[PDB]
Amino acid sequence: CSPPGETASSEPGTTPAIWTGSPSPAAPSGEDHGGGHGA
Amino acid sequence: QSALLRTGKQLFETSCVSCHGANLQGVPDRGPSLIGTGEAAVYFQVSTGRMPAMRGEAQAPSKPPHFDESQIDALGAYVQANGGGPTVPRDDHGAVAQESLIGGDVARGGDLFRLNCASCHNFTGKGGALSSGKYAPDLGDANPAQIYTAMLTGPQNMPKFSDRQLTPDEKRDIVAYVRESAETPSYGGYGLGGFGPAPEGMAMWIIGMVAAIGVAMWIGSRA
Amino acid sequence: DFAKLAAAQGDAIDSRYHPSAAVRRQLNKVFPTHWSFLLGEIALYSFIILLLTGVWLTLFFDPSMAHVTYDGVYQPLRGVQMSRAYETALDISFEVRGGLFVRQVHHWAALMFAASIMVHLARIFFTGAFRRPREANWVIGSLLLILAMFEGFFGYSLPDDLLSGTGIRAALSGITMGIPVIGTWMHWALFGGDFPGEILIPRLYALHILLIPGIILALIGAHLALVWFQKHTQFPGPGRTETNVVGVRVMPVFAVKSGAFFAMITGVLGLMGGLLTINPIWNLGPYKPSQVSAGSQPDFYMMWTDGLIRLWPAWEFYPFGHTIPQGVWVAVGMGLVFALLIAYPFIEKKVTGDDAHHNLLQRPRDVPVRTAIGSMAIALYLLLTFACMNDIIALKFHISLNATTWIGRIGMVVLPAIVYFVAYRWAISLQRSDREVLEHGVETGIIKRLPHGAYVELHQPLGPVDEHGHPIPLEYAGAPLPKRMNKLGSGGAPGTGSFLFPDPAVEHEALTEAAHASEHKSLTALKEHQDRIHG
Amino acid sequence: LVAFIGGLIKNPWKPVVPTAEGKKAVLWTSGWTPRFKGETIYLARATGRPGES
Ligand SMILES: CC(C)=CCC/C(C)=C/CC/C(C)=C\CC/C(C)=C/CC/C(C)=C/CC/C(C)=C/CC/C(C)=C\CC/C(C)=C/CC/C(C)=C/CC1=C(C)C(=O)c2ccccc2C1=O
Ligand SMILES: CCCCCCCCCCCCCCCC(=O)O[C@H](COC(=O)CCCCCCC[C@@H](C)CCCCCCCCC)COP(=O)(O)O[C@H]1[C@H](O)[C@H](O)[C@H](O)[C@@H](O)[C@@H]1O
Ligand SMILES: CCCCCCCCCCCCCCCC(=O)O[C@H](COC(=O)CCCCCCC[C@@H](C)CCCCCCCCC)COP(=O)(O)O[C@H]1[C@H](O)[C@H](O)[C@H](O)[C@@H](O)[C@@H]1O
Ligand SMILES: CCCCCCCCCCCCCCCC(=O)O[C@H](COC(=O)CCCCCCC[C@@H](C)CCCCCCCCC)COP(=O)(O)O[C@H]1[C@H](O)[C@H](O)[C@H](O)[C@@H](O)[C@@H]1O
Ligand code: HEM
Repeated sequence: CSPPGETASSEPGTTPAIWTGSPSPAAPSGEDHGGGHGA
Repeated sequence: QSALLRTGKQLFETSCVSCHGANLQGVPDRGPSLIGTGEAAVYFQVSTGRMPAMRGEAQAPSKPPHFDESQIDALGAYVQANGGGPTVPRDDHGAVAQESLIGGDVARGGDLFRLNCASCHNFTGKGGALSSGKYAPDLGDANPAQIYTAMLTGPQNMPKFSDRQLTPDEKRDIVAYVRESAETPSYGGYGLGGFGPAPEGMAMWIIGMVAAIGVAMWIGSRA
Repeated sequence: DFAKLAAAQGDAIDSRYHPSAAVRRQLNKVFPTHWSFLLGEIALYSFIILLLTGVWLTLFFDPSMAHVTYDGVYQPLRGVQMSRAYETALDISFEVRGGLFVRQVHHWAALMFAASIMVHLARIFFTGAFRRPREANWVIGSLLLILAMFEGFFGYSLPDDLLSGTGIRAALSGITMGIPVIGTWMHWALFGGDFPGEILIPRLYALHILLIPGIILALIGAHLALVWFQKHTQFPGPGRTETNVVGVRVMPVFAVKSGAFFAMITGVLGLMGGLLTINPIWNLGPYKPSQVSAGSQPDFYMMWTDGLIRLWPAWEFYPFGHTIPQGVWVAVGMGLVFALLIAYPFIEKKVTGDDAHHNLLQRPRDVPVRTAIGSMAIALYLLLTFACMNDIIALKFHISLNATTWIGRIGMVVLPAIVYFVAYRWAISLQRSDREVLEHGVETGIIKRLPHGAYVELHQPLGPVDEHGHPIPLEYAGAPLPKRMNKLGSGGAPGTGSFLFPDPAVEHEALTEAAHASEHKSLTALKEHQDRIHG
Repeated sequence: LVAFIGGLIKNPWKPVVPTAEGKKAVLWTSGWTPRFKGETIYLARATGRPGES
């Protein structure tokens, strides 16, 4: 048999809009405070 | 030199303009366009011999060269002056560089030949089959400048591994691999081709197993 | 102190044990001296090589998938990521003294093993050595072929050179995922993870040193016990009735030629393990799942399998929310052919009606449809193999690759029919060719008839002759009848001297008279035994 | 018999790999899948350099 999910030519796609990549909540186990020192 | 361009034009008029239209165009459904392919493309396609060809078939195969190195520079500089594209790498003599192209590494060339293209040919650079009649050729009878200009401007069905896809360090590195994989001897016996198990089978039967059955019929009788 | 100590130690062995009864039963056992009855011995005699090399290969090979940079001697693989299976297989190839030779003669012994199993299956098939008393012997030999095939496939995949790593990806993981209900489950049970699951190569090493060759050694032991105690079969001939084995005994003759044939099989394997490269894993790469060859073909005894992948024409099914892929079919198909190759003697016991205890063989011309079904299977194997190097055939023998896989795809449907027709009628015409050598004689040179102009071929008869130009026509007896007077005692007396210088004539007379009288005594003793059986 | 086989039988559809939808199984998950949301997955080549970049 032919597989069911194929063969559909619409208008051939908008050009893919520029990848405004979201930031990363994989690193996010950490909060950048004012810093670390002695004083 | 303009006389070198004229020599390229004199050889161009009397070998190909039945299939390149004499304005470096493409004669439609008889021979494709030729500008932009460049001196590197014409060096690989006439220095191997292939493109001064005789039929449009599955793929135009290898053959003896139809012009010599004193004329390939003329023909390639003519096609680069009419068009313009990749050029053949040349040494400090002005001639085509063929020995300064072997890179200083082989293992990087082994991994890069193996990843990027050895799907098509083979591990050591023997031929491989392709889709409809076309086929990859052996890399044994391959001048290193022809290997660099083979991957640099991909003639027939091979991707043109460009100056920016593979860097010239990487391309010198691949031609370091294939000129010391199709040149190094098969360590440990006759090399039954380069591709393993089918010649090893056919040389198991008629060399090993035919000898085994011949010994078995010399020892035992028949009744 | 060389024969007296032999007698003392022999009386010691006969004192401790009581072996001499069950030793005399062994070294008076008769094996027949037909040449084809040595063929399966090759499948034994290379297999011992597969231990004697293979044990040696166990104590240098390190299976893993822990990714190591090479940092050894082989220059085109330096700093490249490789599994430690491939790294220590490279160490077998290049570090150890005589290591590449032992692993190459190991691979060639594997090829001679899995090829002589097929040659011997052709022997015992076409000669009919599988009906009633020996059908379980066929079954355990067939299972031994299956284990040989799967175990060799575990073998050359055991270093993960990528020419066989893509063989694991095609065969052992594309067909295994491609099984409908419990396919993915047996895949993830076989690998423990994804396709480069880190416990595949040690599991193949576990199955490949011991777990499959333990079953192979057990089946070879029980198999040669079934050949040993249950007596060997034989072709029918002069003094060869249903209930005797004629030939040489074990102790003076058969042990010598069997050990010498073991030595010459080892000689052929050693010569072709040195003089011919096999599995050049340094020319190949470490298995990385983004790079392939163009060949990507398995070893030849399994080239009929994925050649069957290469020829099965992309028929997939899609039930309600699922997928049967192509790889189910050959998973059926390899399950099909094996179920025809294990269970064949029961199949033709049902079809023919052979409910009789057969000990004498049948010559493969004497049984034309079974020889023709067999030649269907031989030529179908040759087609599925010869369209598995589809790639390199279309490479070298310049054919369109699509054209030669269509040649295979039609060939597996029409070429068994062609070879069935040719095989059946060729077996019948081989019958008729040695059923006219009885009604007529054996053909020779031509005499003309004297008073008129004729041309007779001057047939030489085999049995008793009548008073005129025709003999008494003999009956057929399942024997190879000689079709050349050459192979009879005609002109077979050259100079006995040397290759360069003759011996004196009285010595020639003594030698040829003694050899002629010994051959006459051979056929006289065999003929009087044949008359003792019927008279 | 189940003590023989039970060490082998893994569920392929146990959710193992972290994905943007959550934990998906391994067959529905290559390394091309996003881990949390739209992240930059660069289509990087493999310059076959021994180890460094
Ligand atoms: C005897 C026969 C198999 C009947 C069994 C019963 C049958 C009904 C079971 C079902 C089988 C059907 C349905 C499907 C076929 C699948 C097939 C049988 C797979 C099982 C594996 C096995 C049993 C294969 C068959 C045995 C094998 C082909 C016998 C060898 C051929 C002959 C009789 C031996 C002598 C040949 C020897 C002297 C060497 C001659 C040289 C010739 C050129 C060798 C041919 C040749 C061969 C055979 C290669 O395998 C090969 C592999 C890779 C490269 C090249 C070659 C190659 O050239
Ligand atoms: C006696 C003392 C002990 C000495 C050791 C003896 C053992 C031999 C090993 C010694 C080193 C020799 C191996 C050489 C090294 C080597 O590998 O052998 C190549 C293979 O080449 C060829 O075939 C041409 C060879 C033709 C000769 C005859 C062919 C052999 C036949 C008999 C094999 C039978 C097979 C079964 C037939 C099937 C039956 C069919 C019905 C030949 O190299 P070469 O010619 O120079 O160039 C390559 C290019 O062929 C190659 O296309 C190119 O791609 C590069 O590889 C290049 O290097
Ligand atoms: C040891 C000796 C062995 C001798 C065997 C000799 C072989 C027998 C005859 C073979 C005839 C082959 C003709 C093929 C010519 C061809 O190229 O046709 C192709 C596909 O045809 C075909 O394969 C159909 C033919 C199938 C043949 C039927 C098989 C018969 C069996 C009995 C033979 C098996 C023998 C195996 C032996 C194994 C050993 C057994 C003991 C079309 O596809 P393709 O070219 O890729 O695509 C096209 C673009 O190229 C093109 O530009 C465009 O214009 C389009 O056309 C496009 O479609
Ligand atoms: C040779 C004889 C062949 C007989 C086959 C039929 C006998 C089946 C008996 C096995 C019953 C189940 C045993 C216990 C298993 C269980 O509890 O099943 C759980 C969820 O499955 C299920 O309910 C489905 C159960 C249905 C079985 C489906 C598989 C059947 C067969 C066809 C598979 C082939 C196996 C043999 C071929 C392989 C050849 C090998 C050389 C797994 O969840 P999972 O989360 O992955 O837990 C993991 C721990 O199991 C695991 O050990 C541990 O390693 C952890 O990985 C852990 O994750
Ligand atoms: C049953 C018959 C056997 C066959 C058909 C067979 C087949 C093979 C094959 C084809 C290879 C690949 C060799 C290569 O290309 O490097 C191999 C490797 C190996 N064999 Fe076997 N083998 C058998 C029995 C054994 C036995 C009994 C042992 C050990 C006691 C063994 C130990 C090994 C090891 C460790 C390897 C991997 C090392 C390597 O491939 O370099 N084999 N085997």
